[PDB]
Amino acid sequence: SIIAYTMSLGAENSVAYSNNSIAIPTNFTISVTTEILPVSMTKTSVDCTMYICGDSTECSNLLLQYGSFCTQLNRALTGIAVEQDKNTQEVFAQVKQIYKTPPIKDFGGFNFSQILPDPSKPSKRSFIEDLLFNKVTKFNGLTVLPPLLTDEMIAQYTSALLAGTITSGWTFGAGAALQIPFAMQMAYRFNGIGVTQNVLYENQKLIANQFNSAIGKIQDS
Amino acid sequence: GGVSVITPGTNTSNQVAVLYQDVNCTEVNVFQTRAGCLIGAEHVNNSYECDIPIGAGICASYQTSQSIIAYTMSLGAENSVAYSNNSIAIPTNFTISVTTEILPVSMTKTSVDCTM
Amino acid sequence: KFNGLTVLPPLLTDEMIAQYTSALLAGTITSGWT
Amino acid sequence: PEAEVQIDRLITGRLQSLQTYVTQQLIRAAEIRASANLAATKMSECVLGQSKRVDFCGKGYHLMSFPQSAPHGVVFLHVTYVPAQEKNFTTAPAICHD
Amino acid sequence: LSSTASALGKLQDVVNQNAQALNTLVKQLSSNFGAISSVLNDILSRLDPPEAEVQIDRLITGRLQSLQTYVTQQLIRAAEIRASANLAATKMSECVLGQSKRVDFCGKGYHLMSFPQSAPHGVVFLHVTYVPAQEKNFTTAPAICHDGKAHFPREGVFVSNGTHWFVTQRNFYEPQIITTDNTFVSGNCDVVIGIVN
Amino acid sequence: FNGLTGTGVLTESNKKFLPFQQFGRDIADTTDAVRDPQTLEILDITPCSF
Ligand SMILES: *[C@@H]1O[C@H](CO)[C@@H](O[C@@H]2O[C@H](CO)[C@@H](O)[C@H](O)[C@H]2NC(C)=O)[C@H](O)[C@H]1NC(C)=O
Ligand SMILES: *[C@@H]1O[C@H](CO)[C@@H](O[C@@H]2O[C@H](CO)[C@@H](O)[C@H](O)[C@H]2NC(C)=O)[C@H](O)[C@H]1NC(C)=O
Ligand SMILES: *[C@@H]1O[C@H](CO)[C@@H](O[C@@H]2O[C@H](CO)[C@@H](O)[C@H](O)[C@H]2NC(C)=O)[C@H](O)[C@H]1NC(C)=O
Ligand SMILES: *[C@@H]1O[C@H](CO)[C@@H](O[C@@H]2O[C@H](CO)[C@@H](O)[C@H](O)[C@H]2NC(C)=O)[C@H](O)[C@H]1NC(C)=O
Repeated sequence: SIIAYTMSLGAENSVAYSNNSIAIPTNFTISVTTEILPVSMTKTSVDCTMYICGDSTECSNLLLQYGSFCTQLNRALTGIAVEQDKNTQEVFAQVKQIYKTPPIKDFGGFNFSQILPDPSKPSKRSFIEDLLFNKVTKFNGLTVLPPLLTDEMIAQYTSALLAGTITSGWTFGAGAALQIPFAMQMAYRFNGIGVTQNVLYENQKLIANQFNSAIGKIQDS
Repeated sequence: GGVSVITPGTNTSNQVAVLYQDVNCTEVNVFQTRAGCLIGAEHVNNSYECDIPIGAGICASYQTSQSIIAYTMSLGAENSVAYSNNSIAIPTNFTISVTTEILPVSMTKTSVDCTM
Repeated sequence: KFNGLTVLPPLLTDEMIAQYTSALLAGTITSGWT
Repeated sequence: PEAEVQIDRLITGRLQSLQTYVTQQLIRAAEIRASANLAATKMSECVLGQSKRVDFCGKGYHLMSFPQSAPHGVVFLHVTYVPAQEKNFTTAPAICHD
Repeated sequence: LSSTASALGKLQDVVNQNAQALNTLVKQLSSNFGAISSVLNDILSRLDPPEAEVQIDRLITGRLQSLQTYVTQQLIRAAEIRASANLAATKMSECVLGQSKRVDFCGKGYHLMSFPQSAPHGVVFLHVTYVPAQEKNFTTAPAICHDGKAHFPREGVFVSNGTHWFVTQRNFYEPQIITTDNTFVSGNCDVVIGIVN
Repeated sequence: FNGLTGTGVLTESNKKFLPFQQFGRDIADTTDAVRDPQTLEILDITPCSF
């Protein structure tokens, strides 16, 4: 039955603070977190004259009395459509050169197949990307304008950034992509957060299994 | 179909290309785009950097005599990194460069007396 | 114009803006990030 | 003359409909632009390079950012460092040998 | 800057948008708005005040609607300008005032410092950046076993020309003879994967 | 002038007026300048400073 209750503030944990005691983790886990942001809204252009007048000369004469009122609204709608294309171009095109991953996956066993686009599909998009596309679902002068960047292009832009991160690490963002072994790139990430590189190499097999499981969990979610 | 005119700068050229939105060329230099029928532009197989955005992955540039042309816009040069398990690339030489970023802090202040 | 439409001058003059930019620029050149 | 007066009442409502539609679209576009700017900042500081900002890209310590194409959207998958097992140890700020 | 006005074009575009809004108000005055004459004075001169007011009421409704649309456009433009100003303030604080560790926050490459330049209704930042000019490929090892004990470099990574092994920083190539002081010893070679001797 | 009443400072106007032209009008439809009916002398119309 529907019930009325004070909403919970979350479980309460008391930290065992001590002057002479510290807690340092003996074991760690690797997890993937998903954040989704809408880059652009669907572009729509509406003709004010067609909406206001149903092919009527008398209505058009009255619209002439309104004058610039009809023109400013149409101009604003055209500007919104241009803005959406500009926003899409800026976020997706952050890489100067399109990058493709090498055919041999010598990455230390860290699978990247499900994040990589599928060649067999007529449009090359990742299986994870296909799931995202699947989940998302007139005569009055109202029209819909297609984006300047096609969905396949958008997938190719994400693939180029993805390939640069997987093979060149952070070098592609700074400048020309520089090849680096993936295991060494993972050690650099640990060095960036301050965890020792040796710990990553010792637990590299565990990290690869955790990373593959986390990617699989994201697809299931 | 809405008539969109693809025009280069008037000083540069007087040539114009007409695009009709969401209509076939029959309703109205022949090309068909998702945005609509394209006239005044000749399709080119070669891909070039976008100069004017027709839309739907199609862009128009003035190229050779020069005429407006319709082409799929380039996605940038394609480069394959030579990834290797035992090989790394470390720069032997570097360069110092200055980059310019411009942002408008404020817009011109305008006050209008509604009564006047 | 004469319809009651007016443009208001900014509180900070262009020369004052140049003096501000210069102060930040001089601090970066001589004192670094301090 | 009579028909035009009735048409004028419809025109005022129809013009108002376009004005309201444009205003709502502009407000939605501004919110979308802010989200796009945040997405661009995340792509630059997470997919392109490691981010030292705390919780900028997911809970835990972000290592790398992955972007997946979405309709009118961008998806970032961030590898993060989370402790699995934690133990308590006696600690000293400083230690004296000599 | 001299060759292209496109860089200052966005600042000019903001000024043009303000000018266009003022021009739109001027166009509105020309519009009849259903009145016999667009000019208020023309209606007043040819009609009695009670009669003139009805024609004025139609002009007022159109003029008030135009002012509301103009105010809304200015408010939306001001909100966009305020967001740009907030970004500019963030850039000045984390680039001009101090070095930024954020990637591509101030230009492509590794930002070192930024210089502020005055612009009309705008701010310009010049950021010095570190970009690799020449890059070479070297054989690399995650760890090296001097006596069967894995060694990991405290700073930089192992590189090999094909005759000798050296330790150098990732950012720039500065080959150095490997030393026990240079590389800490942790773990064992068998646990490490891809390790060399 | 010509059945139109306006309040403004009256000064001679540099802009030439063709014989057919009797008035100069802004896009806003406000009359920037008028030519006197009694004598054909070009006068600039400037609204009193506000
Ligand atoms: C990616 O995942 C595949 C499948 O799990 C891995 O291939 C497996 O490797 C283990 C260990 O050698 C074998 O026992 C399995 O039989 C393999 N399965 C298949 C289907 O080949 C692969 O090593 C992982 N890493 C890569 C190459 O990306
Ligand atoms: C450290 O934590 C990880 C992650 O919890 C442990 O790995 C798990 O091991 C169990 C038992 O074999 C499996 O059922 C889980 O699926 C593993 N998780 C993953 C994703 O790796 C690891 O065993 C722990 N190590 C220690 C020291 O206890
Ligand atoms: C590289 O050096 C290591 C360490 O000396 C070698 O590993 C040893 O291999 C022998 C023979 O299998 C074992 O008896 C030792 O116990 C190993 N030591 C350890 C724990 O690392 C390794 O075999 C050498 N590799 C090459 C190619 O010479
Ligand atoms: C592997 O490194 C050795 C480092 O000694 C290189 O030998 C040096 O080469 C430079 C450049 O010709 C000379 O100036 C040094 O005098 C050489 N040193 C010695 C000890 O001979 C060797 O050429 C390198 N091999 C490659 C392929 O670069």
